[PDB]
Amino acid sequence: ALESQTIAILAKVIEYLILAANYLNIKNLLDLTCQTVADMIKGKTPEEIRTTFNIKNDFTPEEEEEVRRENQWAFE
Amino acid sequence: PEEVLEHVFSFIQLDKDRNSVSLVCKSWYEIERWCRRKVFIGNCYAVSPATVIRRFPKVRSVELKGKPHFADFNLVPDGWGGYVYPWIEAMSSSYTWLEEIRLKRMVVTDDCLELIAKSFKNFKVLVLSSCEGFSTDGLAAIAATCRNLKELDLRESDVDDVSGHWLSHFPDTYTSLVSLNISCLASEVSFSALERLVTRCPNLKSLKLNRAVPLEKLATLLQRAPQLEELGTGGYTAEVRPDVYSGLSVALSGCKELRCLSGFWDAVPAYLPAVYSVCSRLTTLNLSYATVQSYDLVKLLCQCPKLQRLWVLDYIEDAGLEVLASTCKDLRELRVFPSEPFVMEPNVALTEQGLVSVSMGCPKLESVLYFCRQMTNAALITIARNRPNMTRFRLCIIEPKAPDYLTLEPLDIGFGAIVEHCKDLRRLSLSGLLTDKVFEYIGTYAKKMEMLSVAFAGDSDLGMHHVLSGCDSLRKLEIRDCPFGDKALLANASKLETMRSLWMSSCSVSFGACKLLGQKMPKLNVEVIDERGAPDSRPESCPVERVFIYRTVAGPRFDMPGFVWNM
Ligand SMILES: O=P(O)(O)O[C@H]1[C@H](OP(=O)(O)O)[C@@H](OP(=O)(O)O)[C@H](OP(=O)(O)O)[C@@H](OP(=O)(O)O)[C@H]1OP(=O)(O)O
Ligand SMILES: CCCC[C@H](C(=O)O)c1c[nH]c2ccccc12
Repeated sequence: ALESQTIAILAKVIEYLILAANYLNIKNLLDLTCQTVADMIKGKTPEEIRTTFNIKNDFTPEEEEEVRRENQWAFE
Repeated sequence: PEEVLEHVFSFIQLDKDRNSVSLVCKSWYEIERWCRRKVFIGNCYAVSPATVIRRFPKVRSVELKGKPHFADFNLVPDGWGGYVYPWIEAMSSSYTWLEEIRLKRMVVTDDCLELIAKSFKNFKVLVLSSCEGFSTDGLAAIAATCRNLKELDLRESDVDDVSGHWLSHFPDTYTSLVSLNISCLASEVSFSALERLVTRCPNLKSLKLNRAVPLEKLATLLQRAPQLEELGTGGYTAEVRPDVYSGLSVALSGCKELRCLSGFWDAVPAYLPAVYSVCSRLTTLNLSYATVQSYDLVKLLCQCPKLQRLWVLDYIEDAGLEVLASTCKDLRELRVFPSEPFVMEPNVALTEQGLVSVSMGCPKLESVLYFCRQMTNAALITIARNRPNMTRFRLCIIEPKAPDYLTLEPLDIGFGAIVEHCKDLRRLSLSGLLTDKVFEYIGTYAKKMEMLSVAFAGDSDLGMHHVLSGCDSLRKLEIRDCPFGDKALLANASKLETMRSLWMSSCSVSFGACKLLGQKMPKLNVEVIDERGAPDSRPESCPVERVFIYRTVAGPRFDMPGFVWNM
């Protein structure tokens, strides 16, 4: 109340997006949001994810394929 | 926005999810590799130390699998490969902060162990599942040097017995042990060293003894280890004495946290009852080495209501499993091993009704390994009917090509029901008399199936072909003594690329087709493992003894012994 050793929009910060929790240094809440974001992802394809954010691909199939190969052949 | 990403990423620990993040964009590819904690490498020849080290540099935990599964059946000759040294060397200089190394079915030597010991300061977890090639000097080296060690798990490894003296090299300041598993060691460790060890290690939750620790000394160890969650007894035989029994009984019941029991070698029926204080909170029981008759087992199982995993000889019998079936409503996994395979002559009364019983009885049963001597499609159909939730089913009928014993027919419809009705069947082992039909079955229905193993089954390449053709989820297929050959294999070469491996031995795959396949498919290592010498000194139409085929991003390997050839 007092926390972010960044200290030491008001939104729900006081009644307790990540940006910036981050900020201002509220360790615990970073964990609150980062874990639920992480869920946004667990079990989603790379497309499914980049859809549901706004990262458009910047992988030219040359590389996009070569990665998918390493990933699957060697790391799964 | 980087920091936040790092942190979001820490929450993601699944290899498939990790991979998935690395492919969203260049930037996620980059953050992700840098904060990747563990790598799983299921086929050590699929990729190279250097490739791994250079992508994922801040790695704390490495898992490697060597030889394929049919090594457990003696079907991979020595020298074949599996050497882990190249990995330790590579990681030795690159991976300072390295904590865990879990190897499966690799060759590991005293030199590796030394190097692990010397290079890895924060080193905490060494599991050596089914490895070979080191001796107790190697373990000494680990005992002496690894100040922070927490797990020393030697499940099934083949150790050279120099001396049980390795264990006493753990220095008096060592306390941090969490799990110790020395059941494969035959070398008698020093009892006082051990006992002293158990005592200064307040966090040791798992202790698995070797046979050499006799029943009489068990109670002492347990008094030192009252917080144990897993115990594997040592030897479990002794003169019947109520002092002995009683000392047992008390120590055992002072372990309020104990959930898993194993060991029981040579076990005496007079001393199992000792373990009944635990029974009612027990989740895993492993009675594989106890040759205790059915009634005894029944008395033990009656009082195990929370039981999730049971492995047991077939001494349990049908009656046995009938009890189990009413008793353990929470049972998830059952493995019934054989007591006497190399007789075709039923020494126990274990039939199919056993498994049938368990399958009406246990709403949660989903893994099975079962050895009986006879079977019927009605059993199998019933099982499939009852257990749609089944996810691993490994049946093993002892006399090969054995038909359904009532109708004399193939077991194809039996197994058809399994694969039809068990939509998440992710794994499968077959036996009995089987025609190409079962395969049409597997191919049409087993869509989630990842692992298939087959022996003395099928009619023609058409069998293998339905499988490579239909099984969308296939990762490992392994075949021995079937009449599958070239046609099926080449008609489907591109599937091989979506699969970790295929293994065929004593089949009808000609040297000719092996060469062709190599050429068509640069990126598979297609390996002929043959023991009669150069293949090109036999008519190319001649069947190779064994061929092993696996995708890799590393090209052919550098360590082939003399009897292995890359196509
Ligand atoms: O996942 P994989 O790379 O295919 O490894 C599997 C798998 O291990 P995990 O499921 O723990 O990841 C099996 O697990 P289950 O099929 O039993 O659920 C395991 O089976 P068991 O340890 O229970 O026997 C099997 O072991 P194995 O092949 O010796 O039967 C092992 O196979 P790998 O040798 O290919 O790793
Ligand atoms: C000692 C463990 C044996 C069980 C084994 C398996 O389930 O993989 C198995 C069982 N039935 C089989 C048929 C062909 C190849 C392998 C098997």
